[PDB]
Amino acid sequence: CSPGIWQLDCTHLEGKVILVAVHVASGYIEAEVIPAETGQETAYFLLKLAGRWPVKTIHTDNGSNFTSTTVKAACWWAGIKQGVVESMNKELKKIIGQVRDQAEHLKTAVQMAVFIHNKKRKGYSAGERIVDIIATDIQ
Amino acid sequence: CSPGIWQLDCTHLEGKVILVAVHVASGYIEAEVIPAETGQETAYFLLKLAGRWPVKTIHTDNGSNFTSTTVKAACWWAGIKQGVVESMNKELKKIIGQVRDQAEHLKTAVQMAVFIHNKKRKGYSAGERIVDIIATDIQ
Ligand SMILES: Cc1nc2c(ccn2Cc2ccc(F)c(F)c2)c(-c2ccc3c(c2C)CCCO3)c1[C@H](OC(C)(C)C)C(=O)O
Ligand SMILES: Cc1nc2c(ccn2Cc2ccc(F)c(F)c2)c(-c2ccc3c(c2C)CCCO3)c1[C@H](OC(C)(C)C)C(=O)O
Repeated sequence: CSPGIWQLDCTHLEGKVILVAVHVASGYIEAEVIPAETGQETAYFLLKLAGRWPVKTIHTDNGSNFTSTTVKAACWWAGIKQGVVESMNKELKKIIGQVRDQAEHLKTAVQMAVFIHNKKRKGYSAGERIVDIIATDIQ
Repeated sequence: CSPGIWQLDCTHLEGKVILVAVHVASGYIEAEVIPAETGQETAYFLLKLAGRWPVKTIHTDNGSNFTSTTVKAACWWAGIKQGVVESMNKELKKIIGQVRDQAEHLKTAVQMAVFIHNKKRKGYSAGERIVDIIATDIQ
């Protein structure tokens, strides 16, 4: 849909938390392994994300994720308001499992899975589609 | 110059290390605050960066930064080889100083400075130029 929409959710693996951001229009992913599911971690992740892409609106499958004072502060400062996402998360979880034995740390496997996901042609890749969608929206 | 060239360097502030990546052709920046200047931190940062952008070659002002087994492993797996950068780092350091009192954590000020830097029109911004350069290179 719109090029400024991102969906953010956390998933749990090996007793750790993976924050996954999906650019809904392209299927492109950004992810980080965080110690715990806290408002401060979500707020910091949003500031990083908003500095890289033109983030207009955020969606989530857990609304209570965005109630903290810290998350509201990050969205205020950055000027952020509010099958694809389910499929992109499914694909990422599958890829982590496929590459997991190749690294010691879960965070390393997660970044290998993000790379594989973003570079896979579906014909363009999610990495190619996001830059095309954003560049076209500017011009 | 070429759209796949990035320059990576560390800078020191308040007893912490900031890893700064500059996309040479656009002036776009990605940065993270790391505990210490280690090969494992550089390797992990490179895996994240390479998953987001088409990273072909890496430059640095300190060649010894890339000698560790971990950095060479990240470049091998991701298929990475090897006034603008000086100006982009100068501007970032100036912006951190300007916004520093607005946040408790240096990492928060750093991400606010990256956002401000990438969104500032110079007429396009570094954030707009990187997506235009990469989208044009694909098509
Ligand atoms: C933790 C870690 N160590 C690594 C390496 C590579 C060498 N070493 C040293 C080493 C030496 C002897 C060993 F017996 C041993 F098991 C590992 C990667 C690493 C770095 C980059 C990378 C990959 C690996 C495995 C896999 C493909 C994608 O890119 C690691 C790695 O951790 C950091 C990325 C944090 C450095 C990991 O989680 O295994
Ligand atoms: C650590 C931190 N705490 C924050 C907040 C916001 C509210 N609080 C709670 C709070 C309550 C009462 C206070 F007296 C007090 F000082 C702070 C930001 C924060 C979050 C987002 C953000 C900004 C701030 C200050 C500045 C503009 C860009 O976006 C922080 C913040 O740390 C995290 C980003 C890790 C949450 C910080 O470093 O100050």
